[PDB]
Amino acid sequence: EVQLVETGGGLIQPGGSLRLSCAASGFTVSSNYMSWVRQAPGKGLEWVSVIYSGGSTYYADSVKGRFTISRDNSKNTLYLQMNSLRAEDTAVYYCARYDGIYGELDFWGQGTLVTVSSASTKGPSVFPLAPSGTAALGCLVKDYFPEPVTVSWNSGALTSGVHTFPAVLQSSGLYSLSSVVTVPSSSLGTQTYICNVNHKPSNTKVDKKVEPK
Amino acid sequence: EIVLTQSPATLSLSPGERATLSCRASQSVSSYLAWYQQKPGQAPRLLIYDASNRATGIPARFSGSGSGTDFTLTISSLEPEDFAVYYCQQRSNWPLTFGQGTKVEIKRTVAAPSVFIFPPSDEQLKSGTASVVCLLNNFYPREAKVQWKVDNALQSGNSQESVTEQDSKDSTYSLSSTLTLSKADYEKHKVYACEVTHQGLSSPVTKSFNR
Repeated sequence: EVQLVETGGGLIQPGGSLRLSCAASGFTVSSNYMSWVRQAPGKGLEWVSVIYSGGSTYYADSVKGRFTISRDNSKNTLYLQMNSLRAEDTAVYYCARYDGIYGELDFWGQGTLVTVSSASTKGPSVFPLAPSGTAALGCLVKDYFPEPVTVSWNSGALTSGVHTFPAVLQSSGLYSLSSVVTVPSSSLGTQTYICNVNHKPSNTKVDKKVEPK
Repeated sequence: EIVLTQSPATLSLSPGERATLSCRASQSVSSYLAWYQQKPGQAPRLLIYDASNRATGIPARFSGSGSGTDFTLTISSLEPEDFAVYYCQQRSNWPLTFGQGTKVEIKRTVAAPSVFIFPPSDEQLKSGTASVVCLLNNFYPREAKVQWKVDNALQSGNSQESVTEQDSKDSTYSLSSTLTLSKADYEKHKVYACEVTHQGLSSPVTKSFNR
């Protein structure tokens, strides 16, 4: 069972550097051709760097001279060390296995978002969306930078029938979002509904109980 | 170094229909061409390698074919969960090039929205800002007109909407319109109306509340 975990993603200043880790399972990094693939928000997939079995390294002309792809044979972890970062480098980064002949990129990391901006981190406000046969209730995650926020309900228990909307960029320069979840009206009295908003960039982790008004 | 020209850019088809996706190369790539499926907010998922060969785990409905410059991905009978973007890619000469993708939408039957309205919270009123959120829930098609009226007066340039990605189960969209106004503006007026026009409605629906 191949599993590719990724770490390192987040907010960096333009001009800055950032390292990403891709811990492997089920195969050997050293002998395989490995790749970094990135995807800018709302755009297609761009290949970044390949590292051959023989140690040869090839890069896209965009990252050439700034990025180093390197393998740690012993740890099984794989790395992408980035330098001279620009807004154009903002993207979700993917580690994936490249086949030399004509084969496959069979497995993929879950991906890790990298935001290149000089704007300071801001934690969100979490306001309740008050429910008043069927009840709609949610939480409003307002004024935060940058993305993402992870909105769950009841510590990942209430996963069914949830709509957490894609975030809009307000003129202010801060993102805002709402997360709704339709529930049986009979369970208003018994079952309490709490949204859990986690925002790693500001280390914010708000729990908010939503009750009918 | 060879650019790929995927076609069409978007495909909208109903469950049970055959879907045909094309990838055209400016320069031969013989048979070196791959196919991936990407859903909203997820890693890509390989489908086909070497133009014609289905990758491990990939269900029967997906298939590939072609050699030279013209290539083809087919989904024999579409499923509600096939809502995704689909990528072609070549690995003959350097640098490796991906295609721009084909967006596939699932074309279900007309579903009218359920409309809710949400007065700004007491917590929020302390800050001096007032968000009024209107919700259009589980509707199809995507096209929906939302109108804000405050004391029967049209609002303009103080609203932002976002739409969820298609529901992989019933293929419907939901829509969130947030009206943003000052604490003081919210208390000078009384009635907060959200009017919705949709194909699924025989007439526009207005949801409203008193402050």
